[PDB]
Amino acid sequence: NALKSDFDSLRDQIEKAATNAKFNGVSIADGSTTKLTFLANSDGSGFTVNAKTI
Amino acid sequence: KLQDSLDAGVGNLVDADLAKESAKLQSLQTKQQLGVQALSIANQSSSSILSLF
Repeated sequence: NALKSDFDSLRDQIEKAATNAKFNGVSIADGSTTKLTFLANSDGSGFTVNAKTI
Repeated sequence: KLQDSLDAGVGNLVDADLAKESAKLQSLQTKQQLGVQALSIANQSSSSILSLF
């Protein structure tokens, strides 16, 4: 029972640590969106970074 | 860890690069001294008309 409760605590910890990792409201580790596109060229062409949910 | 990251990000957004302003400042001081000498040169126009009469 003690080992199970330790396991459960650690799982809840993983969840908290994962959902708090936002910068400026946008994040690539929670799983909110599928990809983020940044500017890479003075004409609008983008640099694509896929989302890696953890 | 998160608070450190947020501070670094805000700084990334709105911080300057002083090395560029130093160069620009030197160039602008030279350019202003030059523009003053140029204005002083241009001012003395029309001063030659007196010699005509």
